[PDB]
Amino acid sequence: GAYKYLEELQRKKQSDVLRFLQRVRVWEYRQKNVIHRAARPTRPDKARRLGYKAKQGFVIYRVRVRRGNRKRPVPKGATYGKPTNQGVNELKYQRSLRATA
Amino acid sequence: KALKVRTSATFRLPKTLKLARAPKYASKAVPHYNRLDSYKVIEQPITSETAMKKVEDGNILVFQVSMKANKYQIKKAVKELYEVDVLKVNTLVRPNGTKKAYVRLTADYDALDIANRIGYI
Amino acid sequence: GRVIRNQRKGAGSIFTSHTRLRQGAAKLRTLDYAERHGYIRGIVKQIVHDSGRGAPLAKVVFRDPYKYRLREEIFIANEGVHTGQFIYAGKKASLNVGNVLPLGSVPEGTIVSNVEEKPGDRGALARASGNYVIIIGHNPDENKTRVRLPSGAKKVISSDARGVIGVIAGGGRVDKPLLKAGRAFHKYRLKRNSWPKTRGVAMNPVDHPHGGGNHQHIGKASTISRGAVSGQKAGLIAARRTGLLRGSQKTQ
Amino acid sequence: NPLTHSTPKNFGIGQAVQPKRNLSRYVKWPEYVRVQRQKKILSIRLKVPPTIAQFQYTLDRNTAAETFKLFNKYRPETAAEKKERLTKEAAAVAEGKSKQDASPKPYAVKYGLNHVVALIENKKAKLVLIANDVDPIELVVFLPALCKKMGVPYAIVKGKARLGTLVNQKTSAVAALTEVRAEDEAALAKLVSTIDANFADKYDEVKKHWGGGILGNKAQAKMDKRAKNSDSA
RNA sequence: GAUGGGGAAGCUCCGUUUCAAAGGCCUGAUUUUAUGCAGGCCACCAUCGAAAGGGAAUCCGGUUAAGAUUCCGGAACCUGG
RNA sequence: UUUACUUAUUCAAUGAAGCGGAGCUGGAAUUCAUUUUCCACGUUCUAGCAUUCAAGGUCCCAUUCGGGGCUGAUCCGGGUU
Repeated sequence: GAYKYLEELQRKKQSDVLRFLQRVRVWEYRQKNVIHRAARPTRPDKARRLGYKAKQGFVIYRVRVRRGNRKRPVPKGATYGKPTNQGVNELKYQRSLRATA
Repeated sequence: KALKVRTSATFRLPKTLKLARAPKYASKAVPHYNRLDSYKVIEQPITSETAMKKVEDGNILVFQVSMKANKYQIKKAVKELYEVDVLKVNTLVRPNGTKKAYVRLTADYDALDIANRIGYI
Repeated sequence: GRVIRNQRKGAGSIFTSHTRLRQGAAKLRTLDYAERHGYIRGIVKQIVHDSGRGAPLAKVVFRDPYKYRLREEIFIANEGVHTGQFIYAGKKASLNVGNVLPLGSVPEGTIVSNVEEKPGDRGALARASGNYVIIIGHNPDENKTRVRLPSGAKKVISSDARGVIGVIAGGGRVDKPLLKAGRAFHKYRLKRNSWPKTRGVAMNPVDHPHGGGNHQHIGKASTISRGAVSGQKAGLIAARRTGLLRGSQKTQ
Repeated sequence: NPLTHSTPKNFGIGQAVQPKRNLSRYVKWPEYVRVQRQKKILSIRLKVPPTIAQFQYTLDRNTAAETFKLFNKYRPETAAEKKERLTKEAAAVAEGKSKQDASPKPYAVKYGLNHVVALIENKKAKLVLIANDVDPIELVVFLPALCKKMGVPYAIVKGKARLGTLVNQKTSAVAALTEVRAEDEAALAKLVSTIDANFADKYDEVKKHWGGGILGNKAQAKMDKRAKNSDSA
């Protein structure tokens, strides 16, 4: 269980060690496909506690999702309902991004 | 300590080991017996007055035949069954969805002989 | 409140450009090694009427440096070129009408056309029938050059932006009256379907803002804002002034 | 000398086909290639911290070679040898009747990353080697800190694959010596002194050093022609 | 109008030559050689879309209760091999 | 309030061919101890023509049909720009 140390390191996110790696990895991921198979888990400690045991069977998929709010579709910003249901920009979508991904 | 020497300005996929099939089992039970054999090709002759008129002059057999058949199968089947030399074979699909074939034999053979030999007259 | 004519025009259903008879892209040759080091020649095979563009085209043919073949390009023909005149291109080309030099290499007072906005965009400015630019001085440090566009307004652009020497052909196209509706129709049916144009003041209030009334009149002010949205815009857009002018212009 | 005439080709921009050159410079490599090369380049360009860039400072091919001479003597077992030990113990459990004292004690390398940590925490580790790689650098980075803290020598060797090769897997990135046969014991001390001179005793200095901020060949040229030749020429 | 891709909770949307490692080609080896191998090559890049546009080649005479530039007689032509 | 670096971000190009640094070499050129620099560094009377790892020169196989290497086409960084 050297993983504990890793966990603590990850937990210090704003420190220059990690927000250095961040800036590399963020670039790296924004160059590949949106969904793609990761070869090996990036933060295996985290993976492990989510219930993953590195053997044949368990596959890791790196995926991105587009950020911020869900705009409602409704064409030329209309709605046709009573004033309460005229929201377009500010609505927010119940499930998290993690879910969509 | 050296590199490769690429002259064309682009990269391309390696024409790798195109490995052929070698499956641990057969796809189905056994090769399906001939779907369309000589008997399944030609079904029946045709006895209408027109047909007989053709037979007596033209040296022309007439047949109802299966739809999946074509002129090749027809010119095979006829030889295989009736021991003939066939010419030109001209087919239509009848109004009622049944393929009619007009099968002219070579001048060697007679139709009206092969007609009453097979049975119909 | 029906969606008005102008609003539909961007949707792109009927209004798209009619381009059966169009000859090809009126671009320059790709700015490569050869053209931006020394120079490179060609011959002009055809000069030809492109439909929906009063300026006649110029089909020129160079030898590709990097393979044995004849790759063809198609400039907008500059006035005074002839089939089988040579056309020299690039850095050390001569200042004769037809050639495509970088803007640093020309003097000032020089007339070019088809000039690129920036290096290697293959045609951009002065590409209309008759129009032309005038290079009116270098800015040799951070290699720009100051140029006179056919509107009147000025611009600062890279010296490495090529542009072809001379005016463009078909000048004084618009000098003739179009004369009868038919001719206008014929002109426009090879461009798109923005003709003829019904006046907004005629059509009913559902159709267009100006519309309706007992008399054919507007009623609200016609000059509308830059900040006004799609469908509000149906007048004189964000006009800094209006009505008939008086006096000499290019008002410096 | 014969009738074979000489005819040189003028490759003078305009006339003659400019023929095949080696354009290994220009060619359009696949996306993955681009990703890895620019990942490298980017890592070099950025201002990288103290705690990273303690890596890339590595053990050199001579002293390292001596290291691989030392360690490689202590490879652990394979299938043949494990089977041999199984046969031995099978023989000795019946007749000798010694409770787990048929074969000797093994003196081959102790390893495993977690294992290595667990050794370091009780000072049971006497020497520890570390590869520069491990793409999730999360794993290895904090070892230097344990080693310097727990009075253990740490050697940033090159190639996690090399470390693998001695320990008979594909990869490893960590191999440590606790026990050792009192025979090649002088060279051990010699290493300890050498290693500690290279990496260990400079750890505080490393704590102040900032690697990265290293411009490319053409950027460097631009810096030189422009920024240097203002006062000088 | 697919695939590459990129959107969208999604039904699906754009885009169709596009930030792709997108493919096949003729020749030699031969007498281990089946098609691999020592080579050269070439870059575009799916697919559907008009019984009025493009399109390889057929005409005469006769014949049936109803068929024919299609059957019988006679005379041709093109294509691939 | 300026203005600099560039690796993120952005826009553009194109079968991502000739980028930057450094040279031979020839001109301008001051030379002050032989440089300090700066320009060039293969084509403009003609609607032709330019391709077959290029001829040529050269070192090794073997010269028995020939074959490979260097250069011709200066180098280093391989940042496509």
